[PDB]
Amino acid sequence: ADAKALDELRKPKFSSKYLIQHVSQKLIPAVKEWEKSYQPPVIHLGRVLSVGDGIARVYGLKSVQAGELVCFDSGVKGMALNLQADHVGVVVFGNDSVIHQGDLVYRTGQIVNVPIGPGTLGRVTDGLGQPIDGKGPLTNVRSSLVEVKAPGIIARQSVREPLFTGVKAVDA
Amino acid sequence: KALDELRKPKFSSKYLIQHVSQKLIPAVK
Amino acid sequence: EWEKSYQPPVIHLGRVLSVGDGIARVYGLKSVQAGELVCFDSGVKGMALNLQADHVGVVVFGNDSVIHQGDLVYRTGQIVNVPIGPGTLGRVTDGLGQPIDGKGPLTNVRSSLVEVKAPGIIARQSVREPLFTGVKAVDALVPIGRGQRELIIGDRQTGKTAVAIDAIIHQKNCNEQVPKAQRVYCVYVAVGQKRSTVAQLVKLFTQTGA
Amino acid sequence: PAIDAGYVSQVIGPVVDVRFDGELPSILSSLEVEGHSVRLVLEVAQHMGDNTVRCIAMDSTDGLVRGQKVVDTGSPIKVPVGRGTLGRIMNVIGEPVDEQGPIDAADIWSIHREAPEFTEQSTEQ
Amino acid sequence: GELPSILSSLEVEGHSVRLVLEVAQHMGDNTVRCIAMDSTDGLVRGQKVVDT
Amino acid sequence: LKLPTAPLQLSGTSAQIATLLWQVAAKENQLDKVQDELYQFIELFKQHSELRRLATDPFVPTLVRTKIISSVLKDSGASEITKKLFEALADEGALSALLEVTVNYEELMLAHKKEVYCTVITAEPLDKLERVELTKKAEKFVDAGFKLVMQEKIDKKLLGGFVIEFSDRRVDMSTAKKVEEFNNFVNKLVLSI
Amino acid sequence: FAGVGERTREGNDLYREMIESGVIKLGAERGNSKCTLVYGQMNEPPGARARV
Ligand SMILES: Nc1ncnc2c1ncn2[C@@H]1O[C@H](COP(=O)(O)OP(=O)(O)OP(=O)(O)O)[C@@H](O)[C@H]1O
Ligand SMILES: [Mg+2]
Repeated sequence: ADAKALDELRKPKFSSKYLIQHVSQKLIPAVKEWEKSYQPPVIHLGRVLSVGDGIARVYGLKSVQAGELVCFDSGVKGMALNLQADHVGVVVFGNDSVIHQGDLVYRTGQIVNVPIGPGTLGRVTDGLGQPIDGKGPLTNVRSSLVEVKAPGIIARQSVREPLFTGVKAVDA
Repeated sequence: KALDELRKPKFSSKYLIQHVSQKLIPAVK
Repeated sequence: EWEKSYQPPVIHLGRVLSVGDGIARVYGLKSVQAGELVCFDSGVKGMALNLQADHVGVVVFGNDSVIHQGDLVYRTGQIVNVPIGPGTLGRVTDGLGQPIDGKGPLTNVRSSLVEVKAPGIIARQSVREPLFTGVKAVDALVPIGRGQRELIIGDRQTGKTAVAIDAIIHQKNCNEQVPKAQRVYCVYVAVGQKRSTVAQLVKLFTQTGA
Repeated sequence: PAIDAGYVSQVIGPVVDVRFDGELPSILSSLEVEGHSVRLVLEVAQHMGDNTVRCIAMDSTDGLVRGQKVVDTGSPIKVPVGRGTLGRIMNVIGEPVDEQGPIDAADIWSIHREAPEFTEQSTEQ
Repeated sequence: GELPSILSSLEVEGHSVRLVLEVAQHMGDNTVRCIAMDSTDGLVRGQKVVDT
Repeated sequence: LKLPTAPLQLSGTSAQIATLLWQVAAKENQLDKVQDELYQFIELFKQHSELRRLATDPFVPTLVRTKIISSVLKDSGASEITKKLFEALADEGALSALLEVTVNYEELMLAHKKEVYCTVITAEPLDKLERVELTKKAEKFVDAGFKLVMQEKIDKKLLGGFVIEFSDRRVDMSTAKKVEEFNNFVNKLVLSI
Repeated sequence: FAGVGERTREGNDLYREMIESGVIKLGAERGNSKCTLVYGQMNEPPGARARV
């Protein structure tokens, strides 16, 4: 089946329409009587095709960036690793035992980021920046990406200052 | 084009023709 | 005689489905043989290696950057063959026949297939004439007859090529002294080497005379 | 203007698929992604088979959306060559990464070429 | 209907012994992939399975 | 149970359906009836979004998908081969195969009408006797009693003669290639002499 | 000097020691330079280090 031969099927070549009009008057009433069994269709949101091993396959999410924090509707974050033609493979920052097939995935619009600033100083956080020490949220803080590229050659100078460790073997 | 979503098919069954065959050939008179 | 018997033969075509890494999957080419030389419209050749029900897998004899999706593949009708004969003596060819030494075409030569069936039982006789390599660690302890295959196996930079170059240079020294019937004509196949490594051997075989 | 400006089909790490609805770029050709945060050059590696080329990103693909306009440049990655490149630092795609200004180009050569022939070789020790 | 969660316990209704499966992954197409806690010999495709 | 034999053999799982759909349409002489039945569903997917949602969306239930197609393919436009194909393709979710089961159906149909679509491209435009002559020359290249449907094109890089493009094979009877093979034979032979 | 997949600190080291010994000259003396540096160091993505 050549794509040259599948391109000619965009042009109409039916030469009789005796069941185009038959179902196009009957398609909508047959779709309407099954609305209890339709999940709402998904374009810019996502729906979990299959979850397992801590990797979910997500249908939809038409406008996610590669490497972006997505949020499952159970509040678990993910990261869109590979955008494919049919699905998005996301990597679940958490346990995948709370993600189901058919769950909603929400794009957040930002590549994977953590709270940085003076207000994270003193705190005990998890691998994604949420605090685990129990003393409330991270305040006086701002969001920045976790996969920043390192500075180049011209942005550096040689190390001069001596960074004391306090260990006699190391500092000597 | 609004028919590009059906360009290539995807199948959940290697023996798809074994199901189509038991429903197409008994449909002749 | 050629013009009075001249039918311009039907050339079976094929479209390149995909191409990359030196493999071109080809739609069509339905009468192509396994191992048959095919020709792309870029001029670069190919060989049909695995014939499948939906496509042909064609390994590309050269750079695959000139092949595109939807390019035309023509089958040459012929299995892969090289020019053989005494006109190849003295010359430096590539992996299929074509000379790379800058001395024009191979005069006095004849094409024949590269995949020939080896001679069977009744086509042989016992290996009795000696092949002198000129290396006395070989010619004393592990001697080599004519028609014998001998593996030169070793580690990375041992004397493996140097044993084989000495077997070739020594045949030049014996060919001047033997009659014309028992002269040994050498072929050195250099696979995967540097191009300047083999330029050092053409320079060595020239200034020895081998 | 739409043809020979294709769109990003799928993004898997350093590897981008771009679908061109007509007249695919050649293998080793350079493609520019429009609208990225930085300059993202994609070198074509394979023709996948369904008007899709398979590309290698020369920078990060974090931020590629699956419809993004990708512009074919019709030629491979060409870097500035010459005596004007002396003393400068270049990256993979020939850009100055030493903040000394643009690079004085006597020529711009594609980074893909064949090896010299067997006749061109030198046997001098 | 709706799928059981991963690690959820399922009871195979109608068997010699109590056959408990534990959901390992959601394979898509409304299938879960489970790992049995007893022998699966004697199990028929179409046997009813109750999610706990 | 043996069916009619297909004209040409095809590859699998989407052209294997078309090879069988052709065979149960040549049993009732419904080869041209189910063909535009196929073409109307190509058109129905261009119109209706809830009909193509029954072939792309993996989250429609298979109970729904086999009961929308069965509940609109009734009392008009059935043909009982089309009506049973698209309820079989909706059982397994294979309604997205409708485009390429149509394409390979035509390739069985066009080889059943015994036409080989052609392209003869010559140097200058043809007059009446050249057409009858190269049509008689070109019908010795069709591998049946096939009805060649010659197409005419112009290329003056050929210096007379013709080249036939069958889209599967090409026979180049042109005189530019006759000159090229002449010169290749001459330069081949004077170096053997 | 084609730096492929090495430390960016070492590229800065070589660049600064070449400016010191006058192998690389900056500004209007740039034409009297003797070395040109191409850098694809180990912070680059795999496509950049494969072509540098
Ligand atoms: N009989 C010998 N006497 C002295 N030196 C030798 C002898 N044979 C080889 N050598 C030296 O050893 C080096 C390796 O020889 P050679 O090129 O044969 O290595 P090799 O086994 O072919 O490995 P490679 O294929 O990696 O080159 C050569 O530079 C040669 O000078
Ligand atoms: Mg060697």
